Amino acid sequence: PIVIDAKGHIQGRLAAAVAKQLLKGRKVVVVRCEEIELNGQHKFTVHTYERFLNKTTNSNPRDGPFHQRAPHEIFARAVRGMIPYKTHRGADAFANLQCYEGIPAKYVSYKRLVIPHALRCVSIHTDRPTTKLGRLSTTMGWKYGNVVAQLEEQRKAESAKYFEAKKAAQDKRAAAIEKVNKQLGAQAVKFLETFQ
Amino acid sequence: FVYSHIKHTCSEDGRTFDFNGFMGHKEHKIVTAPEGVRIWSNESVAKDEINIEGANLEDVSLVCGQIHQLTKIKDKDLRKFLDGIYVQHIEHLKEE
Amino acid sequence: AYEPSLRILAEKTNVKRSVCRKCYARLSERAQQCRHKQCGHCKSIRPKKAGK
Amino acid sequence: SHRKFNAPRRGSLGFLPRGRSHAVRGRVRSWPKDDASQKPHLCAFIGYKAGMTHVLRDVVRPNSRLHKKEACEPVTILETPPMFVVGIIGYKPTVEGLKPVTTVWASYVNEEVKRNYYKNWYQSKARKAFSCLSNGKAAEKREKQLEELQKEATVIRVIAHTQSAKTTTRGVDANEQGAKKVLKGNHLGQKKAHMIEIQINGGDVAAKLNYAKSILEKEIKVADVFTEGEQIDTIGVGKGFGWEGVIHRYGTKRLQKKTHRGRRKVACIGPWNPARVLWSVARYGQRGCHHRTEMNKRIYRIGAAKINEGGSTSFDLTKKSINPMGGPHYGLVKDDFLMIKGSVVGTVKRAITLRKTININTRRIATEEINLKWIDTASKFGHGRFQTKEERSKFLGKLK
RNA sequence: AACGGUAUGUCGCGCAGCUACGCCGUCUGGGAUAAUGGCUGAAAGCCUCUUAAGCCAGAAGCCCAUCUAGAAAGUGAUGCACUACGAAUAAUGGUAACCCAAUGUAGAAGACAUUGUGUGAAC
RNA sequence: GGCUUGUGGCUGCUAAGAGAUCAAAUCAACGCAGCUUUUUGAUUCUUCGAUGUCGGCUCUUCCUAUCCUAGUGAUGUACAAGUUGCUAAGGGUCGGAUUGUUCACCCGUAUUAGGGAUCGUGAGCUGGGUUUAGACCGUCGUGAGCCAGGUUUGUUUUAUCC
RNA sequence: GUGCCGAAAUGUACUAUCACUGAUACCAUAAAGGGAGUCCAUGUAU
Repeated sequence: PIVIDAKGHIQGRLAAAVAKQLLKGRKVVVVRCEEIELNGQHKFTVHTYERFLNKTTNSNPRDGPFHQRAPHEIFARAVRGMIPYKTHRGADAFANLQCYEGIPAKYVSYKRLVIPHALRCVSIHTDRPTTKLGRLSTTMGWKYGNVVAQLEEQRKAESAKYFEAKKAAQDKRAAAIEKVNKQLGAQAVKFLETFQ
Repeated sequence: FVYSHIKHTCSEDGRTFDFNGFMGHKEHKIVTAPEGVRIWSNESVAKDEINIEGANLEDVSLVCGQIHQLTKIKDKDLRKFLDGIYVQHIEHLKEE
Repeated sequence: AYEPSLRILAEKTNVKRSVCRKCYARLSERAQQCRHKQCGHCKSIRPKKAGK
Repeated sequence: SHRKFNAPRRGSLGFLPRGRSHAVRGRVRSWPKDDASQKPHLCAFIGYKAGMTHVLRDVVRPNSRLHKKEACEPVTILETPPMFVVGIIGYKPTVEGLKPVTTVWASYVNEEVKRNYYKNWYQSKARKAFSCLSNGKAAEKREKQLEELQKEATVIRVIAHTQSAKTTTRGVDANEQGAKKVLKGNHLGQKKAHMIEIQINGGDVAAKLNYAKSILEKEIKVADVFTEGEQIDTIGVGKGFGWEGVIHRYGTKRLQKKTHRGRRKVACIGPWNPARVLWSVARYGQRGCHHRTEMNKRIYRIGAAKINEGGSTSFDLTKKSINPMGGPHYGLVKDDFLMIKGSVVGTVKRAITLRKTININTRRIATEEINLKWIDTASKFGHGRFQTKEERSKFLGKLK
């Protein structure tokens, strides 16, 4: 079960990577779905979504395509396009996905991978505007955008206290490893570091 | 305040500014500045005049533009009815 | 009566401007192009007229 | 144009689906935003719709045609017995929504509240619900939970229920200790209480848990929630009419008299394409029994109920009770009441939940002088000649 | 005669119920935009709303606030019941329900609501 | 219905002048280039073991090439009333006289746009018109008979299936 | 044909592009006419 810090990423680039490795048969959480960032100015990104809102079934709206405004189900929809989701293999694969706005209390402990070719540095040029998913959703009416920021602050304080302890462990580990290098030998230290 | 014949009343303490009776209408138009940019008037020496000053030129000159756009008249020719709050000088606070 | 000196402030903004003849849009008195994208930044501009 | 003529739409599109609500009382959608600061001050309160009169107000509007003139105005009268606080809830804010952080309960619980958790009370031998009486679990547990509400929960709401009240059986003479006691029902019938929950709009959260714990296991009255001159939203279910035709439900124009297969219908359901009936089209179905709010209902006067001086106003110096002589479909009204201006949603006997209005009027009718000259207490079956019984003997003293 | 039948009797008035030709409510502020108007400011030692970065003002329109429906969004609270920093990217059995019996707050049938030793029903 | 757009409707580019003076406030020739399927043609691909054909009545939704309402710019914009450009389709867009009418045209009002959905809508209606068999008039034909020439009387079925 | 649906390089090397926009013959439409948008550029003068 992978977890993906999806801050910094592009929506379609991540979704193309994620949707492929779902079909290979692997469970995959992503987290921080709101800090995924699309190409375009804020004007341009909103006008794309306002076209998507028009698309309703005329006889009745209830059977119409649903317009999910939360970032965690905007991203889930972009992945659903790239999987054959109507088949049994696609519906099994799509069930293995997970998106969360703000990394929740379950997945704080897990080691978080960052798939490098979907980062907005590598794929967009410099001097071209980009917007977040959270910024867009709030504009499109998501009402919990404000709440998520509050939660991040509480978490990132507690994540800082982990690292100040983890420094103190690894510093005295290096001072312990300073002693053990003399016990093995001069030439044994070369074989570990350099490889002879 | 550039006017003819109907006279313009003002009210201010420091950070804010108010309208009454511009071009004859009773409605009050109010402008709120940012922090660290002082609006003030004094009708003895200045007489029918307002003073804006502050450190940052972006925030100061925003307010002078923002005050100007409240006074725009509609469905009447601005060439004849020229009336509002127009910027006279753009000087320094204390030149040393 | 208006005050003679205080016309020159007001007539700078209102009267002394240039105007497009497709947009009809207001511009500075020395200006070559039309700012708006519609009409393709048309380059034809007159002064604003002097009615009395 | 293609329609061939222009005429507004028949019926509102925002109050769909036009079907039954199974709520017994007015379910409140959204409470007013907390000002923050100030005092918590409860908001909502239940009252039963007792009936309706009219009243002769004397009007004071500057710059209108009714300046210093009398004005007849209809008035509904909701009976409001003073309701009893029991529980207290928190609600944590999450990314999904507001989610609860446990309800604390009071020391004991009245058996009106126990009725809610059975459909068959009369069968039940054990009747074991809310067995929080055990001493070890309950006392220790609350102070744990009341600590957790300070920690997490931003919004706090107070569970509260209506007093059905107590009495003595039939021909045992009452006010005596050997007599067995039992729940009297409402003017409807019911002994089972209407439990609600009421948001407290007082700032600090912590401050609220002083107020909402002070109010706990104590009855609330109406006089310390609403005040005379308040604009109030009345929330309730309306008046059931069963199935209905297309003409009466949506208010359409009926067809020519010459129509084969009758004229009580809309003629064109729709066009050829799209090949389908639309949600927008008028159609045969349920009418009434719809849950509704209505805004900006003034309360003219607040009641209390041997003097029975409540019905009468400052003038006249004759005391008249509020109930019209002869009492229809309700009861007397020996409780706190509210003379609400105009209509209120639902039939007689219905539980209306009142609520403070979400945002404020600036209209001058909102901040008017109330001054009632005189009120009707004539009977409603059907034409009423005498306001009071006292008038009767004087008017026609000798009978048979 | 009284009190009735029949002509689905005719006329007069008529509670209740429904109903309009009657009566009450329709409050109210955001956010991002479309046109467009401005500020600072280069390109172009001048000048320009940006035709460049950045900032402001901005529609009965769009999205929120309000109001209607609502967990096969197969959810939740309460009662009973059986393996790890963060930031940028021109950076660091016994209960219970239902039947049944009324009632109406309601109803085509289902359902919903309330009560079932109590003035609940009938008088 | 489709393809096509001559014809109908709508819009550009250019200016030769009207506009007192002054081409471009507003009109716009002689020309040239487009868009539209709300007119009518052209065609014969589909339907002749049958998609019920005109108008009105009743109800819905959609388009904008905006008349009004919201916001803005120009002017031969002093005021008012106007002419005109841009963004906007949430709301509003009507009572009657004659006519089968669509359209037209008058009287009257709260100032006042035009369209689409099998020329929306007949197991929803109506049947005035169109288009049978009765009958009359007029021209034409020796005659039987004919006539986008006129007039009058003339049957509008079924849902219980998905 | 080679981001994912979808089998196969988001391949290597080299030039352009910001636009509610563009995207692979027949093919499923767009013209005359404009633009100190940007890149490349011809001839002259200072």
